[PDB]
Amino acid sequence: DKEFQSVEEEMQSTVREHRDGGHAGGIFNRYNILKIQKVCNKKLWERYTHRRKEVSEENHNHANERMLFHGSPFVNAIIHKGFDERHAYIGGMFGAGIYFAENSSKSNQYVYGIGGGTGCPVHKDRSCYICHRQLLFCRVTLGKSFLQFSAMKMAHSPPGHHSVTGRPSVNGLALAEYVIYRGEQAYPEYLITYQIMRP
Ligand SMILES: O=C(Nc1cccc2cccnc12)c1ccc(N2C(=O)[C@@H]3[C@@H]4CC[C@@H](C4)[C@@H]3C2=O)cc1
Ligand SMILES: NC(=O)c1cccc(N)c1
Ligand SMILES: [Zn+2]
Repeated sequence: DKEFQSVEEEMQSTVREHRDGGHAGGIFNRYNILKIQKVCNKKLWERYTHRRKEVSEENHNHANERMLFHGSPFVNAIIHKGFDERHAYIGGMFGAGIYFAENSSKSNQYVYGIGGGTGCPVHKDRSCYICHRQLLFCRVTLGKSFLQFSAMKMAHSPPGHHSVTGRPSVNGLALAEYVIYRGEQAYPEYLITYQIMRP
């Protein structure tokens, strides 16, 4: 209702002009949101709130919770089994983590894989406007977030930290990206079924 409209507003307002020229996610300025489904998985929520509490206690009664986008070819697995760092790619910009973004267009670059992979399954198009894509709008506990400006391949959060904020840099990092090294620090709150729209 008002809950889904703010999700739809956040999905549209956070689109950016990508330094890849739309190569990975596609050519678009806006989406066509088809459905917003609220994921209600109590076992995943219990895991999330438990870790959230531990984190708050190690960061001045502050979880540093953010509402962030996640784009991955594994969204249906995530909605059932939750985020899992055991599946995290080791050679990512910030290492073996679960990457999230404030800009839905960044998460959109990863729905079919790193640099959009091949593209959509049935047409093999990264800029496909026909096939329906899926993004997750997640509750993310960042806790004590470590600000890293360059590439740093780490396996776990830096000592005393609960995440990594990959802040924007000239040579080279276009937009912010939030990385957790523990799956229990994010809850797949909303499942956005959408299509990127041709300008
Ligand atoms: O929890 C995740 N997967 C799964 C969760 C439950 C079950 C699963 C079963 C099978 C496979 N996966 C599963 C998950 C972890 C890490 C990443 N991940 C990456 O592999 C890299 C590239 C892709 C997005 C950006 C760049 C980054 C990232 O966030 C995506 C998803
Ligand atoms: N997979 C994603 O949604 C994502 C978010 C931020 C940064 C990166 N690299 C990926
Ligand atoms: Zn397609």
